[PDB]
Amino acid sequence: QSALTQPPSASGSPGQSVTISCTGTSSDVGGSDSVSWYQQHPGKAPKLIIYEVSQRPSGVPNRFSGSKSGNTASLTVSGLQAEDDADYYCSSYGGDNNLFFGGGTKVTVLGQPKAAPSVTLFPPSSEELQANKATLVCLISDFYPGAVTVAWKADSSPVKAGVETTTPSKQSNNKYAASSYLSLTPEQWKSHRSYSCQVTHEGSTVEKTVAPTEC
Amino acid sequence: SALTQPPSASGSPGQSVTISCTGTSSDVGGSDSVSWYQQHPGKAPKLIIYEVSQRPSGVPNRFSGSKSGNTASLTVSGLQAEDDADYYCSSYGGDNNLFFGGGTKVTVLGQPKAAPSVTLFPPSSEELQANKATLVCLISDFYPGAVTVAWKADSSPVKAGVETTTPSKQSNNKYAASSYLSLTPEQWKSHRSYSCQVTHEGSTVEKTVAPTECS
Ligand SMILES: C[C@H](CNNc1ccc(S(N)(=O)=O)cc1[N+](=O)[O-])c1ccccc1
Repeated sequence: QSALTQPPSASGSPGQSVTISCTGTSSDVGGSDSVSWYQQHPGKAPKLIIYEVSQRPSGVPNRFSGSKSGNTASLTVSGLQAEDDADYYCSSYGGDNNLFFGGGTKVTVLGQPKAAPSVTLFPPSSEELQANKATLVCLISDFYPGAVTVAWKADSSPVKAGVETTTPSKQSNNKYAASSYLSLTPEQWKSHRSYSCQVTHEGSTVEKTVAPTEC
Repeated sequence: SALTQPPSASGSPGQSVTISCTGTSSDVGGSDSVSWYQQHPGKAPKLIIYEVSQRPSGVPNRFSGSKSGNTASLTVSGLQAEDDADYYCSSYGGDNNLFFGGGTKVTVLGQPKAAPSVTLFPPSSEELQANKATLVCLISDFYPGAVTVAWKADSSPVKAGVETTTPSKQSNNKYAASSYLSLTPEQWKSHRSYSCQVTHEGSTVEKTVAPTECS
């Protein structure tokens, strides 16, 4: 139950280098050339970025480089990009079929670019209307940082009920996505002239409006 | 994933769960080099099985590993709260290369199971007139909070332009997420349909939409 030692955190702006260290003992990190490094985005499977102390697998940029000096392994990430913001784990085989893991280093990429959300409002789908439902979805994507507020309107009035908004999650483009959904009945949908989704990000507001279709 | 694991497995306190890890004759079926790792999310993983069946010091005998042909299995018997985690399998191959499974989210049920409500929205008029044909597949009201989403163009898997949000717990204590497929109007208009397949607790639901003559 013995952890390799890693600093809990480390940070750099885009284009900077960060080095993170992985301290063992002579019977693990010092005792052989079996040091691995893993990159993991929160809620994602890890990726192997270094094995055998220094070797990069296919598809890992030469920006990632691994080294070892006595009982300490080091990973250097040069030319920091948004995608490098993640948890980094080291591991070493020891004696006795043991695999040791470090506690993980959270690498923060400081000063990532602010981005306003792309907002798309979807009226109810023909299929859910046939199933006596008229849920609307407001898709909020491509935003940074990962905090928004949503209000809905029925015609010009605030909608106080039937609103859910998902916790924004970081997507493959390193920007946040969330959905807000309004669970209306077909009657509520058809009785109003429009519904609107208002999205606030960094004190800037985007509203979209949909209306019962004429098709 | 190079090795195939089920995305999810579940049971209540005291139940058993068996999770599979399938490869080829040249990795899983080729030698006794299957390892299992347990990760509590945002914490260091832990080796819990090596050489198919071997438990590291201080891993309890609730955990057993076996292998038949090209499929290894981890059994966790008498599930306790702390067994709630992601489980990864690995196997060496021919080049003494190391192969990884996709990971299995094992939930110890803290509430009743609930199948997702899935709604597939075709492109809105506003986004179409702005030369985007993003589809959104809304997935709500599910427990456990683990889901996998595949998209089809006609009957062909599509990988590019798929984004799925990390399931978040909503006000009714159940999970919600959305997958969005960022099509171009040409992609959308030139195919007979697109489908969203949602897998939860080993059961899959499909929704299909096709272009219309009016939005
Ligand atoms: C020891 C494991 C590592 N697992 N590795 C792994 C798992 C899944 C995938 S896959 N098939 O692409 O989904 C790929 C890999 N990989 O190494 O490339 C661990 C380390 C750190 C934190 C958590 C877990």
